[PDB]
Amino acid sequence: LLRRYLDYPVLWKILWGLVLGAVFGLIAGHFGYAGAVKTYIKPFGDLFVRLLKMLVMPIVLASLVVGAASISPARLGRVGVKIVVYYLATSAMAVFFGLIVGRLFNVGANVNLGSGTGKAIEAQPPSLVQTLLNIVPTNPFASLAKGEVLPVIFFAIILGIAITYLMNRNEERVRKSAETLLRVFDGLAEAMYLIVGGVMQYAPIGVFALIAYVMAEQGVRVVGPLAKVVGAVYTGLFLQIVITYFILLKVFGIDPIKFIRKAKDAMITAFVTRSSSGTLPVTMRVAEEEMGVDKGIFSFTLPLGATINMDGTALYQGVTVLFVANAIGHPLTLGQQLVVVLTAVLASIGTAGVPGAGAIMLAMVLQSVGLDLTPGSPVALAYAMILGIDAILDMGRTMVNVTGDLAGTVIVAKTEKELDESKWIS
Amino acid sequence: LLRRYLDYPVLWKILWGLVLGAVFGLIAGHFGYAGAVKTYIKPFGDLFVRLLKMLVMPIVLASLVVGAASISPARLGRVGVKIVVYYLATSAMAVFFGLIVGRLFNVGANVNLGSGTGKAIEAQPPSLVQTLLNIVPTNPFASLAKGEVLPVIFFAIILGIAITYLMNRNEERVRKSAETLLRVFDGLAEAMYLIVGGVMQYAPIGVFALIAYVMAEQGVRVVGPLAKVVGAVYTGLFLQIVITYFILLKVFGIDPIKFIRKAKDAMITAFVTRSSSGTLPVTMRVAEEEMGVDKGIFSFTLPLGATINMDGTALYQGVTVLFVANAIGHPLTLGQQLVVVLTAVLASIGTAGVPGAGAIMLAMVLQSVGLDLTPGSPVALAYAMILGIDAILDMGRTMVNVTGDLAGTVIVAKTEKELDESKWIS
Amino acid sequence: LLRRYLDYPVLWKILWGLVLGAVFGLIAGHFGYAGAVKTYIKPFGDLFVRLLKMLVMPIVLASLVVGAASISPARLGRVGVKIVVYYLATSAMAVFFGLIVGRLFNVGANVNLGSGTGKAIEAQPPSLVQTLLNIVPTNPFASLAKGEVLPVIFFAIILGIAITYLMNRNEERVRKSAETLLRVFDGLAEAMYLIVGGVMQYAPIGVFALIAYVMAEQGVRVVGPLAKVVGAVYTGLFLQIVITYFILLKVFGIDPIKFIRKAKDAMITAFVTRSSSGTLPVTMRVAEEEMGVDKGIFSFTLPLGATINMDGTALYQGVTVLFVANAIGHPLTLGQQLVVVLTAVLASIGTAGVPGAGAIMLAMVLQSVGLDLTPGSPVALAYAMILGIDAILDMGRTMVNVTGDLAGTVIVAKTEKELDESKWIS
Ligand SMILES: N[C@@H](CC(=O)O)C(=O)O
Ligand SMILES: N[C@@H](CC(=O)O)C(=O)O
Ligand SMILES: N[C@@H](CC(=O)O)C(=O)O
Repeated sequence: LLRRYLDYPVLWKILWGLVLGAVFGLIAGHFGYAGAVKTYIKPFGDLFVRLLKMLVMPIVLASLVVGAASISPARLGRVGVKIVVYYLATSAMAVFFGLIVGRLFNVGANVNLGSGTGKAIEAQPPSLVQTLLNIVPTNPFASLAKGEVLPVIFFAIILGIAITYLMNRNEERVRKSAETLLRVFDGLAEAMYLIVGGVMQYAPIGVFALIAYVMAEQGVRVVGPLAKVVGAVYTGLFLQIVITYFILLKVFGIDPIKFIRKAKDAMITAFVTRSSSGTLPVTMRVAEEEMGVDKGIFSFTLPLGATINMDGTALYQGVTVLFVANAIGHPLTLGQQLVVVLTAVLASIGTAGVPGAGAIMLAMVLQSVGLDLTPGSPVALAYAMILGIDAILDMGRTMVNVTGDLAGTVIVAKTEKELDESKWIS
Repeated sequence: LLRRYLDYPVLWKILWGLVLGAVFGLIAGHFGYAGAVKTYIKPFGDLFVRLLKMLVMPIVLASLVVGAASISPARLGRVGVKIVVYYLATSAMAVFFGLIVGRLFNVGANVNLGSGTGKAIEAQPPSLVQTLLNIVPTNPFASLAKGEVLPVIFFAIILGIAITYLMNRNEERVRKSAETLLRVFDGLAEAMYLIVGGVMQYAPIGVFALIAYVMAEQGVRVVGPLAKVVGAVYTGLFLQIVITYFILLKVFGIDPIKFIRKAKDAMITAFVTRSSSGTLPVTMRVAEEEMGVDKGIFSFTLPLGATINMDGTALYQGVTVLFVANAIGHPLTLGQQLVVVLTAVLASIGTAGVPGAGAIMLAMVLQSVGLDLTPGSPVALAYAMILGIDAILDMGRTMVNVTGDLAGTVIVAKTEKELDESKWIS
Repeated sequence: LLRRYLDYPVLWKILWGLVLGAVFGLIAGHFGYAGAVKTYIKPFGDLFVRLLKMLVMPIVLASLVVGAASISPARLGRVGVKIVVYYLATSAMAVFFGLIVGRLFNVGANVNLGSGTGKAIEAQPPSLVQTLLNIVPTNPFASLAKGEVLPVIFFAIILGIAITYLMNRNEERVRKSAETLLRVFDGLAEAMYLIVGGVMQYAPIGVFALIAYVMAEQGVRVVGPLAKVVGAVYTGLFLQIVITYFILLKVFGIDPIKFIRKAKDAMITAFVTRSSSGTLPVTMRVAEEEMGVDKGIFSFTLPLGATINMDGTALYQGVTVLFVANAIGHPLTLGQQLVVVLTAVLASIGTAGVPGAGAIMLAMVLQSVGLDLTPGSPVALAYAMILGIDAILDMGRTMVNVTGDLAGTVIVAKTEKELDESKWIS
């Protein structure tokens, strides 16, 4: 029905598309025409993923500039520290919980890939200082072109601070220019939120392609030892939520039951669309209208958290590294655990908020702890067997990412007295 | 003389330079000093081409944004469909006319390059779905840097739609920011039109370099079987015009004689400067002041048409592919004809409006239908033989491109009743 | 202490850090802690260098636009000619002075690298016309991303001219758009000046880390034949200043003593921070508040001069080429001198204003005059010992670059009557 497709609620409609995609993938696996749906329908999902990749650099740049320029630098610094310490602490806690649930379920135990006794002693080159110096961009236009996210974030936040210093100057010729630049970037961020609204109204037909192709191709590829991985990552994410976010929220004052009951309208959308930087309008309109946090707190943290605060992806990498280490016969140790918790943070933070980017950055952590990536080694086979259920793991780790984003912004607000205390009373 | 060069009319001057360049190239070929003019004068033409390549990406981005944001989304959609269907239909018709004139003039009859009976069976991998999914940019700043055009066009048109949806919003801090971003891109597009006016003022001394070097270097290279090529491409372009544009215009109501009579002041400039995206000010100032269409049409269609709607380049590729195939001993068939008509459209649409870009993109269509591109095969020899008179073919296909752009915008206006009917009556 | 560090004067602090860096580098070389300071402290200097590279493309683009858009093209043309002629003349004079001081000190005479009698005859391929046609960018966004400066300069200056032509228009729809674009770029350039002024608050610890690492690593590497090079480059720079800038300034009317006295507050900062494009706020404020030149000059000539006018770097290259030629047995002659003076100008102009870039662009002048750059030739050893002491030469050539910039803008003002004749009396 023309014009009626758009009229269904983008939340329920996209969930309806996701719950139909599984049925259609199963009926295709019954027909056994996986090639037909890989050639016909899969391009829809790939176009949707390209659409959601188009809106990761401009949004992060413009929105970070606007957020960091709409705050007084004192309040901006306070919120920045109180949000960055939280992001790093919860990222490390998520990686540790991932390692815990890995040791508990013993993922990848009887795959028998059997890597030879060759190059195995080199295990810990953590290049901390270099991957931290790579934050400041050498040339911001380059770091925008090539696609690096964290350098663009740093440059945007320093430009925002510069602008918020400029609008207090004395020359009326230099105030009305910073004002105009800030209004330019604000118009850009708002146009990008409208574009994401459009892409999200399109997203049901894209999810019905992505998940249907994933099913029809892996309709029988979820029976082997990958069952333990997919039942370990979800248990790790649930434990992450109910043991970290609950503790934090309940300690700081907000009731976590209400937190989930209010955030579900964005948790579900992030779950279905499996993309952090593609659900910023929904999470911001559920932080403002429902969670009740003023513009100063949720116009900077949530634009930031949706690109660096990645707890789900961090736990996914933490369990997957241990899986691939257990598959070829090298279980990690205490030192390897304390180096992988250090490198998974810096490998998930630098990840863009686009689908399928949690497996790409898995290279920068497999190459980190000893392992190689050449297609000749069995680690290539394990990497492919992970990239298989990449989709079913992303569709949960993105939800946990967005939930952690909302928990962090709500906690930073509760530590700034700017909450909408009326909502949490009834 | 000082300050007199500029005051001379840019239309007559750009033709005076082209009519002097032929004579000077011929006298140089007489003197046999083609090396002297290739080392001394050619840098002028190369500077001119570099300028006209500088003025292709900013213009397309800014002007597409402004055109797509200065129109209501309903009228924008109507005109967009009515212009895209036209562009595709006329591109396919131009490619078919090129194939016809090729099959009747028998281009590439006896060159005797003699390709072996080797790799020839792989002849039709048309990657339609992938080259159509390559429209949505993965990272628009990247697609701006690397030089891709069609992704920038898509991103600019979606940003224009977002902006024209913003200026109707109620939050006053958003309307006044969308207005500021739109005026930024409008100032950019207008500065670019002024820069193109300056480049056109410079263009006579650049044409007297380009065409003079081409003459002095190919003063005798227009005698062999390339005579049939240059006499088939011009006949194909003339047939294209007088059989497609005449039919369309006379059916829709406008008299085509008057169309050419009013458009010649841009047809000639396109013919000489051999660059679509370098004559946008001239074609827009001949569509507004003379053709008589309001901004809603010549501010979007002509900025779009002069970058994707390329009938001359499409016909040139359609005849050149058949030439190359007939030269080494493999004349195309009905299926190869129906695959080359499909791939020439997508190989000319993605071409930038800069000189000498109709031979560059000839790779994406020679590599498409069977042929290879390695310098070891005779296909490299045929490719160089074409790139020889590439200039004399471009100087016509650009004119046909711009004429088709004007015909299309006039027709889309004639369906929208936006014509200035006063110019027609007399 | 806390916040007292910032309030400490930036010039005296940036000098005190550099004076303490030598002492700490020497006390480290005493303990033999070169590795410790290379692993711990050096990242601070590398972060400072990356910060000063972040602010070289946006500053040059925005500031060149706002400089060449606030000047009427009538005055802008005169100023541009009078400034580019000066820049090229003093660049060639600096290269000649470098060659003179080289021939009188005989740098690199007893290193005994001893390059064999192999490839030596190819010595003068000066590609003047091509490296001059490389000024106009092929795609300005590409020239911004990849990092080429001069194309960005040309594009920014032509956009500035287009904007200052648009502002004098009739349609109120385009005048406002041009003014808004101009104020956007003005806000951007001013935000960048604020960002730089922030970096210079952090610059003392960075220029302490840099010089401390350089000391502790080359604390004994300044005893060999590199002493003659480090004592020839400084004598060349002093000769440059006192024999070109003094004579020009005294000819045109200003007293050079007063010029040095009023410019030392930026000469010292450039000497320390060893970066031209990183001291634009200081040099512009000392040209305005102390030198006394209106926004017609010090807003365009200085943003250009501090990016293209590099006399110190040119003399550094002119002496280093002769050094590496005398080292491996190939002393230059009159023709080699008159080609190296031609190519060092175009190798210094294309050098970005970031630390350690003269050493990089030294490749584009060694490859020009005969020499190669493969790691197999002895040039991989000679070139290595020059780059070894890059700091103690760059920290002087940057000072001379900025001093020449100030001399040039002051002379262009004194030839335009805009000079503040009040400061030069007492
Ligand atoms: N879904 C992840 C990205 C990915 O794993 O592809 C995110 O939150 O950005
Ligand atoms: N002149 C063609 C391009 C080319 O063939 O170089 C155009 O219309 O854009
Ligand atoms: N010192 C030079 C740059 C360099 O050679 O590193 C300048 O002032 O721009």
